[PDB]
Amino acid sequence: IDFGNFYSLIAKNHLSHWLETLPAQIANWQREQGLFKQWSNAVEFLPEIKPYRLDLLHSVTAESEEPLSAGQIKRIETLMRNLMPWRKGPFSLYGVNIDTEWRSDWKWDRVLPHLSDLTGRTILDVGCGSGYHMWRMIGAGAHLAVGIDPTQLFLCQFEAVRKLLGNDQRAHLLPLGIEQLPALKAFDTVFSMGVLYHRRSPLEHLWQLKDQLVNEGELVLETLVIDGDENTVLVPGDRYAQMRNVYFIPSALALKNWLKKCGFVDIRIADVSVTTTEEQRRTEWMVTESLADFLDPHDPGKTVEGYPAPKRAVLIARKP
Repeated sequence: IDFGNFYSLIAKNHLSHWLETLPAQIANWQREQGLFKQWSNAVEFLPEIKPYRLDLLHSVTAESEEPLSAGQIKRIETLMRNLMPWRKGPFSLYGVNIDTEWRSDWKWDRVLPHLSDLTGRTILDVGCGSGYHMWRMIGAGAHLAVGIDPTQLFLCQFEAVRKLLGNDQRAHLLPLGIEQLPALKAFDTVFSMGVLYHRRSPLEHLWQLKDQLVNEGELVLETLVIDGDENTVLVPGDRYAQMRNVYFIPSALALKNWLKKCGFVDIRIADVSVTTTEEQRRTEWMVTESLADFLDPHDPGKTVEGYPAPKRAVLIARKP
């Protein structure tokens, strides 16, 4: 797409120095990135609608004054469905209700009471997927939410939702991997949910997260864990819950220790929860394999491979 809106936005704020690296990286990505033509076309064929009623606080919902025609709704439906799989959500957009694989609204509600007041903050969502959580952040009072995700489809999905939200400029998605960033040190709060178990180097992931935070900034870390003490860390084989390159699944206490090791303070384990099939499952918007498929049919306490079932922790830390 044209990131000139975003470059122009940070040129006049505390992220201006990101222009020293960002535009060159996007320029490289725009070259390298067949299915994208089909996904990006789906976004362009979508209508430009300005929400008459918008709710970013209790969900991500958009309404028109008078309902849309059954034909324009069908257009949105079949266009949005071209961007499957839809994993993080849900979105309610002019009656089109995108029920995503994840009930990310649950995880948001559970995480929120533990967060520092988002009001006025500038935030980085690492591996943001669809960008669902960023819209919630705007609703909770965040000034600016930036997500990064190198998956091409998530960019189209977020821009799709953006243009259905009236080209809202308060959230953005940049097709970068967290590796590619310098030490920006400019975000009040960094979220890293669903990313750590995918990193070859877990400590360097945590340092790289710290490098994006202002002093006394907040880190919200969410990832897969197992049960155990400080010394308990699983590294799975070829597949874990059918995922191909999973590296480190520590216990939450292990993770707590890791955050301390990397220079974080006031580290709180804010929640540990088994992932259930009510939170993650197949929908009309995500139809391929999901959690129930990943579990041992005769023991939901285990994956299909033998490992303990998906369990997710939420840690919160402060950068001194």
